[PDB]
Amino acid sequence: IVGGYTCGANTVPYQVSLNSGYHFCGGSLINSQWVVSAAHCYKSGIQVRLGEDNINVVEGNEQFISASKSIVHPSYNSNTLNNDIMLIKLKSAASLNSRVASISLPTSCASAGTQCLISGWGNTKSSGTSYPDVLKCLKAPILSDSSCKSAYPGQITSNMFCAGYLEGGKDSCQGDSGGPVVCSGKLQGIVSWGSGCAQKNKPGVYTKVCNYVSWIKQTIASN
Ligand SMILES: N=C(N)c1cccc(C[C@H](NS(=O)(=O)c2ccc3ccccc3c2)C(=O)N2CCCC[C@@H]2C(=O)O)c1
Ligand SMILES: [Ca+2]
Repeated sequence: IVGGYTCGANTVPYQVSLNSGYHFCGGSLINSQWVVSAAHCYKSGIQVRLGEDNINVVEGNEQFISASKSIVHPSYNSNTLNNDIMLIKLKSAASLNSRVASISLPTSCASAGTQCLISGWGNTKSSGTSYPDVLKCLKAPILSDSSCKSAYPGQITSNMFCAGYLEGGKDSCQGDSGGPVVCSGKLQGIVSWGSGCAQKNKPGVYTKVCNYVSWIKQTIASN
């Protein structure tokens, strides 16, 4: 997260870190046994880490659970990043408490102007590299479809939405991928992609979760 603030230990209880010997992507806990992330984060041998703050130190509120099955969206296109969503099932259910809680799926799509909370352990520099060990947070409004499409000519599909600042300086970044974009207390987006990080006129592009609610519910109910 570029230009954000330190969330504070366990203040984003639904945030998960996907670990494969190291953190490589974020994710959101939607229920005691299912996590939602970005399809471009797909990898085998994923361990889901819940209750995380400092990912390099065992602080006492963690739950390390291996994934038993990963399901990348049937229509995921790696070249365009269209349908960049993936479901991961935990081998065992997580113990939900105040510090580890699931985030609700939206019942409707959030509108432009809505303020959202974006979080992750990704790079904090727009130019250069510095990965934080504690979770970073960023408040950012959903941008209109017009500004989004104008910022990225011919790359925005009906399953993506821009959120951030056209001025730059504040944005998600490499390592935040798969992470949550919560608006109105529901999961509205998933950190997907962007041109660079915190660049002017190049806001972050997120997977529009409301379009996938049926797919999610159906898959969870039969797997
Ligand atoms: N600006 C943002 N809000 C943002 C959000 C998430 C990730 C990134 C970093 C990166 N932005 S980038 O400018 O480095 C970039 C963008 C598109 C690309 C397409 C093909 C190959 C490399 C690409 C690199 C990126 O979009 N991706 C997602 C898809 C794969 C590679 C890389 C990642 O590991 O997360 C930026
Ligand atoms: Ca830890």
